[PDB]
Amino acid sequence: TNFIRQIIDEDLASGKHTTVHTRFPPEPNGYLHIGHAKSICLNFGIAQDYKGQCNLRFDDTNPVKEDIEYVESIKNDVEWLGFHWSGNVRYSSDYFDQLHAYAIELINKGLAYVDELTPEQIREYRGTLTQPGKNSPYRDRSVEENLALFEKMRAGGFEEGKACLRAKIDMASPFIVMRDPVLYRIKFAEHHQTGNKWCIYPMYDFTHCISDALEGITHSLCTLEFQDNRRLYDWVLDNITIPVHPRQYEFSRLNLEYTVMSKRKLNLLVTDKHVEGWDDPRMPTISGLRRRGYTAASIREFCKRIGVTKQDNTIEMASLESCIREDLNENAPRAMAVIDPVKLVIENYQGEGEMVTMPNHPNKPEMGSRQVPFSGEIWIDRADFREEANKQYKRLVLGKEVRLRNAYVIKAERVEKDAEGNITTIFCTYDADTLGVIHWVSAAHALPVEIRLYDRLFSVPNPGAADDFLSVINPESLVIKQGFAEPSLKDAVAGKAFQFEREGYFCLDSRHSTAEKPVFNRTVGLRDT
RNA sequence: GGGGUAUCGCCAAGCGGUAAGGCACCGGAUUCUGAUUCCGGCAAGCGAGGUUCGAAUCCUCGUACCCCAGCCA
Ligand SMILES: NC(=O)CC[C@H](N)C(=O)NS(=O)(=O)OC[C@H]1O[C@@H](n2cnc3c(N)ncnc32)[C@H](O)[C@@H]1O
Repeated sequence: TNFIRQIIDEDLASGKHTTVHTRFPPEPNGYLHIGHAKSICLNFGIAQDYKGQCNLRFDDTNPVKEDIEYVESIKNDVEWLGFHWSGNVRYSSDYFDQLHAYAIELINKGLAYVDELTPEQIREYRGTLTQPGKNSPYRDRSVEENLALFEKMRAGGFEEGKACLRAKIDMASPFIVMRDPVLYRIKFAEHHQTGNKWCIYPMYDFTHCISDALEGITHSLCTLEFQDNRRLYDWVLDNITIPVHPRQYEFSRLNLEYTVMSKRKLNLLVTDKHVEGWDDPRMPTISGLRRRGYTAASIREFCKRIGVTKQDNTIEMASLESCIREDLNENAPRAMAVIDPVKLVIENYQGEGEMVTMPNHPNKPEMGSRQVPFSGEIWIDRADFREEANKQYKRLVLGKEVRLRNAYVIKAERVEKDAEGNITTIFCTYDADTLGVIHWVSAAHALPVEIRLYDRLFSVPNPGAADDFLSVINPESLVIKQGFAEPSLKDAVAGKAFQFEREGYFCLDSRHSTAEKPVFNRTVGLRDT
């Protein structure tokens, strides 16, 4: 429950509404991100929980900012998250003729006029946060003139910026949005849905309430920046001949630490090429989170966990991570991979290897077991061998043994180095029937793999607030390693994620991995303390 | 000027009745993943008054922060 669901209850009880009808209206000017997922779970979850409906509407009022690429993706991510919208997908542009007819009703009613103040002029006349605005000299034209002037605008008779339709409200309002807001402006730009049938486009404030009203939205849910705009939303509906009046409720938008959640900044990372694309695994987009290895289910739990309030907030990465870990910890099958490999030779082992039975999920036998090859020339992670160590360092020491994962207890008794004194091979001896701990990979049956270790995109908790957010990008957000995975991973499918024991949850990077060079994405590492 | 928000490190309940839950964090028990699971601990309600038997929940005075001067959304 949240303040909005409590409002909905009250409405239902009082009898103000018998059903609920919400909507998610993203402008198609970028890809969806985790914040949108908060708005999606909210609007679609509420709908289904109350057995109501929720529309997907593309608020496409600004042609020069949108693209058909984005609409195809948005539907995609909405469905991927697990939600279904009511009826066909809606577009604000589906109401372009209705909006126009309404502008004419306002004009006829005397509440709108065609203003000819330049774009700089309008701002000069607008007033300030503490100084009232002033009426334009064109404010008092006749209904007849406004009707003709507006049509002139519609027919392409005016150059861009040369005219616009404004609402005749109150230029001294303490609410800046009520100081004769613009309803329509001239843009000779082709629209992704209506082509070039229109040269004048409606503004958000005029478009949003009418679309909602027409669709029968019972609760228009949006973020806090639109708190001031509500006054205009109610004005527009109070002043046109329309049968319903959806009510608006605002909540705080999600902010996630170490990341930027704004289409404009996410666009820049994409445009300047500082990430592979909108779907780069380090991106906070739904597609990036997906490519990274997140489950639509873990994102929904995330939204369920963070809540819906009016308090501004900034969630920590730890919280999101807890969600995906909680999912993959139970569902992911274990496997063996080595990110940094140092050769280890068990001179005590004779033969060309053998096979060892390995569990697919330690704490869950039902997931089955697999047969993995063992031998005397394996691979281990460098961090596992230390010539020296305290009572706590549990791995391999140059005068001690350790349990090779799902296999034998071995004991390092020598080592060998190269020029820089870097070790190249560790010589050990194994025990007969020996079946800390360490994962491994037999060098003979080792699938060469490209591992991708991701990290926070930015090096500061609040990159948005930085002077130039791009200069604070983390140079280690991605660190590509060549390692070795046990041969079973040979059949990894870009879709499932396995747990690389003692390392993290990886998923076949569904973007670069060829049949020859598999590329794996590290979704999230394990909790390490 | 106006609109909003002020609870534990981060979120977030409680809506006059005597402070939930999650994440983080500090311990302990398990464990062939220093993981998991597992129990145990953890603070708190902007200041100042004011009504009340009693408020985090009501009221006033402040204070702090956030949003609004796109022919963006
Ligand atoms: N009255 C409204 O809802 C305004 C819709 C407007 N077209 C819009 O803001 N376009 S948008 O594409 O930028 O966003 C669409 C909706 O996504 C949600 N949203 C966007 N960013 C969000 C964030 N960081 N946290 C939570 N919710 C967020 C809002 O409901 C937004 O309206």
